[PDB]
Amino acid sequence: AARTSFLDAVNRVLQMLGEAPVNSLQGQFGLAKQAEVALNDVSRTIQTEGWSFNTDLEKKLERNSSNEIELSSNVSRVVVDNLEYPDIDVVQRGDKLYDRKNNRYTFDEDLIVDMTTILEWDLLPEHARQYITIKAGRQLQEAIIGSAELTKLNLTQEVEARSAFLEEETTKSEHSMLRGHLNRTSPVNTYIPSRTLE
Amino acid sequence: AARTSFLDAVNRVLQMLGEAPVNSLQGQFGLAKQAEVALNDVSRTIQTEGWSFNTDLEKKLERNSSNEIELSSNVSRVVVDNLEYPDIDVVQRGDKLYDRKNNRYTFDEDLIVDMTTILEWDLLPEHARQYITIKAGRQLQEAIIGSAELTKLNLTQEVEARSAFLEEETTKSEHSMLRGHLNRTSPVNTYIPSRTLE
Amino acid sequence: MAFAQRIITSNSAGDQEFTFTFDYIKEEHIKVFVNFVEKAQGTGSNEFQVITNTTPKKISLNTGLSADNTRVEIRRVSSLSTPLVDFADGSTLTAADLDTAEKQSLFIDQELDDALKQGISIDTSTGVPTLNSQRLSNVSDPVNAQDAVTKAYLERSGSITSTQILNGTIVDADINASAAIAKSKLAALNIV
Amino acid sequence: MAFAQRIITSNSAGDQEFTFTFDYIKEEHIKVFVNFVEKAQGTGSNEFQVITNTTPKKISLNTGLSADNTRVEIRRVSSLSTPLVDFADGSTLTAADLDTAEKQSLFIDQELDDALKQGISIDTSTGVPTLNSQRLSNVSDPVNAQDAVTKAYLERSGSITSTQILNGTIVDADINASAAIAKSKLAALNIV
Amino acid sequence: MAFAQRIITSNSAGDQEFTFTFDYIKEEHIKVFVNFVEKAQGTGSNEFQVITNTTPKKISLNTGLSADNTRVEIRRVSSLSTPLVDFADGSTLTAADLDTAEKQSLFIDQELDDALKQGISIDTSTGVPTLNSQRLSNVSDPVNAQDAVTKAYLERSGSITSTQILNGTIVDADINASAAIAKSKLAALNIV
Repeated sequence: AARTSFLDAVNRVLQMLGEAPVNSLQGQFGLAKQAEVALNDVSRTIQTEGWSFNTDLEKKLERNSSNEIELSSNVSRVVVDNLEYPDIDVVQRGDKLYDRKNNRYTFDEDLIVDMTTILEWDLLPEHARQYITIKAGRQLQEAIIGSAELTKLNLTQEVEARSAFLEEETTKSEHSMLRGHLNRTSPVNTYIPSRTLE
Repeated sequence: AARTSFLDAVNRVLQMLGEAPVNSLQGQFGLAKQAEVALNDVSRTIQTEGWSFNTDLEKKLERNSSNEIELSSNVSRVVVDNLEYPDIDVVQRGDKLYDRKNNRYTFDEDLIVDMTTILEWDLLPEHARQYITIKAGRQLQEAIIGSAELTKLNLTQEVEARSAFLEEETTKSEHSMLRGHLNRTSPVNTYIPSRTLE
Repeated sequence: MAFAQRIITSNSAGDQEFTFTFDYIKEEHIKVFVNFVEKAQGTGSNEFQVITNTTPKKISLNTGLSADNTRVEIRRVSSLSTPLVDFADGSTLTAADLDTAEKQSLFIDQELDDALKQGISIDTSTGVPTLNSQRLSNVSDPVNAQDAVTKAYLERSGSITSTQILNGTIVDADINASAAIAKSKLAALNIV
Repeated sequence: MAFAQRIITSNSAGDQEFTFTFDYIKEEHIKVFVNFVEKAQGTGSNEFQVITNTTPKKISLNTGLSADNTRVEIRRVSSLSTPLVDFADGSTLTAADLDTAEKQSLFIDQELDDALKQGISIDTSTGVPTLNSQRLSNVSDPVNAQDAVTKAYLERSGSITSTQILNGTIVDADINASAAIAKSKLAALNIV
Repeated sequence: MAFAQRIITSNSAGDQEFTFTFDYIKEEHIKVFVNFVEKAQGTGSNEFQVITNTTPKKISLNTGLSADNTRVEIRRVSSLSTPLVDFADGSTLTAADLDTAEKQSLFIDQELDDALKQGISIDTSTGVPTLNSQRLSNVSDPVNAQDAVTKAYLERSGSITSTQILNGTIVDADINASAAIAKSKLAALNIV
């Protein structure tokens, strides 16, 4: 029983809309285009927020011959630590970083940043796939049909799916408060006041 | 999956309205032009507030021969520092500044102001694009059809989108209360009270 | 002919438009390589775009080549890991799905055959797959007896041994005149 | 045994019959090659026909071979540039079409595997690539000696490097009797 | 990566179980090789069996490894000789048959690609063929002017000829002291 595929997700979205399942995706003669665009848009909307499975740490960026930083096509957000660079303030603009404080598009040295990428469908994990599918189906039905009872049922299912996805994310990636900013290499032992008293 | 483009945003607005998708954007024969107009209007409405990605600090402004300050066609707001300029306070009027204390349109030297610019669709970051898309879709649907339950649903989606956008902005920019007004260079270490106790 | 791959050596720097003739299924199934660099599909900062409103369909780079005679390759690779059709129960079977499955299988077979031909291909008059005027390389220095020789091995220090020399040619044409050649190590001579 | 090919060295000149064992779909898919020369299929001005009346099936030529020990090749090839069966909407499905499509796909895969095997294989005695004792040609000259050394580059006058000759086997076998060896290249023996 | 094969260099004699990750359709499609010997499938007298209960699945040998560092290869091969599903009229078509056919075709294509890549592929660094640090073996003795050279042909007696010698490197260290060289074939040092 392998992981969910794109065709299975499209079939689930159509079924939640209330139509008959479709055979394939290629050269379809049905709603495959609408299902595909809905799934892609919801995937992008979920990914652009930034989670633990699509974020890189302390990645180096290299400038071009004109001292200008150009991002890739699928870079959603770029964060620069303030304390490390007290004289430079950057904000993403289109596909180039912008030196907000000095009002320049040029830099003096390479940077160490942490960026969030948007991933293709094939590379997503299972819980992300589930949440994406359910949210896309709800959005498509709400925009297309607009009935009442179907909207209620989709609302309940979406709430349950969001709860499950958030719980899975947090138990996988073990967020903590003592460690503080994650860019610091872990000095924490998280010793357990619940065990060693005997 | 790249960042949202103009054609994708137009198709999304049309789909939210509930009408068939379009093929391109040039030489079309539908409501795509009205969707474009609504997108531009909502973009202007959102950008005229002043956020992290479209504000330039410490910017220096230059005067013309007749001792006047002229602004570009896409400048939304300017702020001068009261502490830095005690005897002169300015308020924007059209494309020129007015020294409201001295009742003159003429200044004596140059100014160092904070400037907010209205940007084109290309330079906008992802979260701003998403918020703009959803808001424009809701407004256009209300203007065209005029339902109430549809407005309720779009209000729910807009509230969720605004929450996501605000969370993204406050995670990106890293605002603070200790630092005070940001025109002063950061002397704060924000030394962590939590970890370094072992 | 090359079914689904066109390799072109760029004539001049600054050129951006290239053409192709093979059929395809999706605009995302076309890959372009520029001297080992991989270019992502899309529009904008994406460094190449596809154009289909003109026959023959043509691709367009988003930045001209720095120098001329830089190899540019266009190859079509259909899906190999994921099937294009997955039959689900309760649907209305239409001929379009079957035709698409047939087309996908045919295109995969064509691409594999073209890749095999692009590799070393049989020399019909002899039999060993000929390299067809290419420099086979990336073979490590010989390890066993039958292992072939490489440049860094045949020009390596210490490769001189006591077996492979022959007679009948050695003359002054390359012997160093200033070299101090040992008289005893040199040969004999009778001066009558 | 190759699935869909058979190479025959003619026992004697003048023969016109050759047998084959593999199955097929259409007789137009049978190609006959002689001396790396392709012959068309048909009658009269053509060179060969196919006889399927007997078992095993055999192919017959319209003219005997000029000389004995002549290379004759018969290999199957299915339609690569066009699907054999297309599905039309509004009719009754038949199992024959599905069976034909499956047979075509299987035969194409078989033929491709046979081509790869007749090309480059991996010996199951050592695990290294093998050539089954054939001859390699049409190899470009090694600009870097990483490539297998070409014998033209080996035997070309002056192409041999000074390090390619490994001193140690000096005898009188190959020095020409009338060879005017440069006198200032050898010393004298210590004659006592 | 390799799609449907795994090659293991064993690390301890006496081991029995080795893990594998790829997918399969039927258990009888799995093949095991021990030191270049294909291993039969079964139980008891048969030397290995498949355990599909633990994740990741692994194959167990009935007899322990005699000596360590013995190569074991697990590779999947689908039935290349017969289709896995046969269609007969009067049978209600179900998605299982169509999915089985699609999986068979895709797996066959994947295995063919794997074999082609494992063989002599093309090094993408310069677009030239590569052996990937292997040894070419079982090449016939070169004859034509453009073949490759073999160690046997280079080292057989008399392989080097007079034209195969370029002067300048008659090293004195390797010159034989006991060699019998006639004074007629020798040079004449000009002792002033």
